[PDB]
Amino acid sequence: IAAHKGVNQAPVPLKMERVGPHDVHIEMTAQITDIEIDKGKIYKAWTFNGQAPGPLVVVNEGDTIHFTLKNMDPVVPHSMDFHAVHASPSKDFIDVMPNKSGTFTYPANKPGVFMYHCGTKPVLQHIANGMHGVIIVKPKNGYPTDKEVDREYVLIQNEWYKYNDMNDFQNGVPSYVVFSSKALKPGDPNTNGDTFTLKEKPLLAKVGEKIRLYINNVGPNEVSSFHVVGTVFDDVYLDGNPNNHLQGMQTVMLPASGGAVVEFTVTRPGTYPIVTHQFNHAQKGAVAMLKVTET
Amino acid sequence: IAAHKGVNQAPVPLKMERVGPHDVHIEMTAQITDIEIDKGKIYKAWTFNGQAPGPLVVVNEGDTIHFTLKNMDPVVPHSMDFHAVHASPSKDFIDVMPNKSGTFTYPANKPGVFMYHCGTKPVLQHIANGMHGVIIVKPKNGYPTDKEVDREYVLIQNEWYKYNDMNDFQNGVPSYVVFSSKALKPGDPNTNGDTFTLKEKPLLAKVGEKIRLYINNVGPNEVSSFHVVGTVFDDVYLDGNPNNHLQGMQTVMLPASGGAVVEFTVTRPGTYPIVTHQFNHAQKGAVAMLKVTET
Amino acid sequence: IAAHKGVNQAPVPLKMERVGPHDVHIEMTAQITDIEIDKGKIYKAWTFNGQAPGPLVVVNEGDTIHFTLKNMDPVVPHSMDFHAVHASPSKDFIDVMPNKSGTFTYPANKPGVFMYHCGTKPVLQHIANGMHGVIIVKPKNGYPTDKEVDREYVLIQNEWYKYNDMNDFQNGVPSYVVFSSKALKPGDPNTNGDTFTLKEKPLLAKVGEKIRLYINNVGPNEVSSFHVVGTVFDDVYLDGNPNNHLQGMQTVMLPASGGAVVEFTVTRPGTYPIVTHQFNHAQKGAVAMLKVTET
Ligand SMILES: [Cu+2]
Ligand SMILES: [Cu+2]
Ligand SMILES: [Cu+2]
Ligand SMILES: [Cu+2]
Ligand SMILES: [Cu+2]
Ligand SMILES: [Cu+2]
Ligand SMILES: [Cu+2]
Ligand SMILES: [Cu+2]
Ligand SMILES: [Cu+2]
Ligand SMILES: [Cu+2]
Ligand SMILES: [Cu+2]
Ligand SMILES: [Cu+2]
Ligand SMILES: [Cu+2]
Ligand SMILES: [Cu+2]
Ligand SMILES: [Cu+2]
Ligand SMILES: [Cu+2]
Ligand SMILES: [Cu+2]
Ligand SMILES: [Cu+2]
Ligand SMILES: [Cu+2]
Ligand SMILES: [Cu+2]
Ligand SMILES: [Cu+2]
Repeated sequence: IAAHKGVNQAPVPLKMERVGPHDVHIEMTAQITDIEIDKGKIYKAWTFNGQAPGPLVVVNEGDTIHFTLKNMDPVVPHSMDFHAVHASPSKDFIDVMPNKSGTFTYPANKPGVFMYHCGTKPVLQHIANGMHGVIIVKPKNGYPTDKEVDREYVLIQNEWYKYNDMNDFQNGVPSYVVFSSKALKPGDPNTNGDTFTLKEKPLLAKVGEKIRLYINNVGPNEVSSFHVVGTVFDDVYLDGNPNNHLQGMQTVMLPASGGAVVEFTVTRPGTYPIVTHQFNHAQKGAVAMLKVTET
Repeated sequence: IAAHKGVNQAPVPLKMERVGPHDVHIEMTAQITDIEIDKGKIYKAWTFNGQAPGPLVVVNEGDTIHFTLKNMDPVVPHSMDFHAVHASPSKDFIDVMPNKSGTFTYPANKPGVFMYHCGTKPVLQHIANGMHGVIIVKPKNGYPTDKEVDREYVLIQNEWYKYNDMNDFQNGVPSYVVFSSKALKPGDPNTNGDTFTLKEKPLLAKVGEKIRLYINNVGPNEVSSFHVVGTVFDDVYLDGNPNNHLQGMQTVMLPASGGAVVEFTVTRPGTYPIVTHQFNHAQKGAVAMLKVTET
Repeated sequence: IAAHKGVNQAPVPLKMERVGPHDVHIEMTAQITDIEIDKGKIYKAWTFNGQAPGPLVVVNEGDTIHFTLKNMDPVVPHSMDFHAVHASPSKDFIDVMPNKSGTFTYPANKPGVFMYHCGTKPVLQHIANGMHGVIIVKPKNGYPTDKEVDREYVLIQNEWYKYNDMNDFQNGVPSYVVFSSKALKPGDPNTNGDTFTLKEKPLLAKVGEKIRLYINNVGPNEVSSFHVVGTVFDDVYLDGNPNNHLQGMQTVMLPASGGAVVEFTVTRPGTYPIVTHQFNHAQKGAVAMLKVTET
């Protein structure tokens, strides 16, 4: 796209504020930003806020979201679809033109770990170019295992293809498959989908802790066979809904856009890989690390 | 196949009648019929009754099915495998030769949303050429959420490949991935697996309704990441068995041949896309529409 | 690999002995062994004990495993990762050099049907070349349906690619997809992952029996849509954990490394195919047979 040549829009922070007991404002941008997806490989991603996946959003069950999208793309329209919400797609997930803003309002009344993404046709193109993310909706009454959890992180799986190549997006294998982590609390890492960051700078934990991961596989195209090496999931909540409670799973099947909350114990010091167990995808990048120490 | 050149057998209605409190007769054909799978693209499908997927069958839990297949194919044998039934494959799912009929009898004692398909070797060929469908077995005691449902439809996912090309069937990506709808009540649409019909003539609903979809992914080869844009599934019953009850799922993973009953609320007027969230497949056809109006 | 040319190490029996009420010794080899994966097609597999998948391991919930790997490979290091265990990957799943042995100790405190595999980088290579298997951990309190089961077998799904070809492992479709069976009791068959053995020498059962299968899809790369023709699963326990109990499933979705216990009734004499319902994979080998007779 001629109007994207040389464009690299600096990342913009997510803006969010609570405006009532059950109402929250969220302001995001659509922007074109160079991301290093593998060592030496730059992808001029289509993004929310200059991150791919986009920034984490966390709301409470029952919150209405008043969402604004500021489109900084010079030429392509963009939009937003939150899987958390009940909305009219053809009224509420509509396009925002270049250099314009749009505000849409909709309720999040289901707890869980939801995908969000651009909804502009062709949706495959917009998702594959980087316009995906996660929204977490925290359950009003928690999870039954909350009191057991010592530490928590967010992980997101996505794929990358040949740049802006619809034939490859539709017909080709992924070039890379990757994990990212998005911060829940100060000090947590906040990364983009690349093949290396979470190997070189592992997530951290302490021996004996029960870890919770909020996970989502945004695709665009693959399913995920999510596994943590050296442990078994004690508890799994499919899509993050507390009712969908499995126990003692080695591996969690996630559809494309599929989420879960998973909990596991790390019993011994060491480095614990986190993979999709579709090992072609692991080989193409989808291995993160969790470094477990005595402190 | 030389004996299929120029052959286009007009669709024949499904014949079904109840013959006792727990016994039903079903009569289907195997036939060769031209279907427009994408605009301008004709596939000379191998079909049941001139539809691909085939006609919907609905029986009650505990019904014995007395099934007749009339093979109108001039040269290829065909057969029938209902996933609903307990049967001897090597006695009851056997071939019916060209211009012959065969009758087989077997019980449907499990509720759910089951695939049916031709079982003639090579099964991949027969399924990929169009010989798939769904049988619904209604549970004796219903679903716990029945009283909440306002409207219901059947949707089926399938893929199409290069015509009668076993190399492509085994080794290639799908050319198209598609939804169809099959009628449960008079006035419901009844369509074939194509890339366009359910976009141009959306399924219809009213604002505020709870919708039930009976769904099955017949493959042959892909899994499905089933999602309705702008809502969350309130309730999911895997394979349509009332015991396999999930809640608040954004997306339902369906294996090949996998079914479900899913229920969701449409809260606002508008058009709601229905997708597999493996967006390469969505781009290749697998997007249906649900138009929601005030009336 | 020059040092594998002409190498064909005869299979070595698994060695296992109980050494306390809650402690077991297991001794396995890593070895290079020619396996006929399809008629006329030899793969010089990387194996545990000269089988691919490797030998079955069965322990009780709460057993600590004291595992020794004897590496008979002349040049490549190997390792062992049991998905059943809680362990430090970077201390306990480490490499054993050529012509050396290593012993690692770790507890199996979760019931189920777990993958095991070599964990040596690149893990894709080691798994794809044949270094996979299953460990079953029997639940302390059984499954609620135990008293109903008449007969049981183990089945494992794996794929085979072009020989030792990392490009194909990462980017290519499988050449073959296959089932194997591993013995639980004397007289049970014990086979390797090939396209033919379980078709020519079917698993055996009697009319009217309830059959339990312990199943795992080891991949490396594909998910599995597990189905038995002519029946419906009465009960399914995901990953073999008794809590993850589904009923009346036609088809069980297994992620890569995913397991289950499945139970079904064979009501009529005959031969019942067992498939992954991703029929491209079935066509490439993944069809086993269960021959059901009056005796
Ligand atoms: Cu309030
Ligand atoms: Cu507001
Ligand atoms: Cu966009
Ligand atoms: Cu979506
Ligand atoms: Cu792929
Ligand atoms: Cu703790
Ligand atoms: Cu664990
Ligand atoms: Cu009766
Ligand atoms: Cu009759
Ligand atoms: Cu046929
Ligand atoms: Cu089938
Ligand atoms: Cu495909
Ligand atoms: Cu209503
Ligand atoms: Cu909803
Ligand atoms: Cu004891
Ligand atoms: Cu010992
Ligand atoms: Cu190895
Ligand atoms: Cu593993
Ligand atoms: Cu494949
Ligand atoms: Cu019995
Ligand atoms: Cu059955």
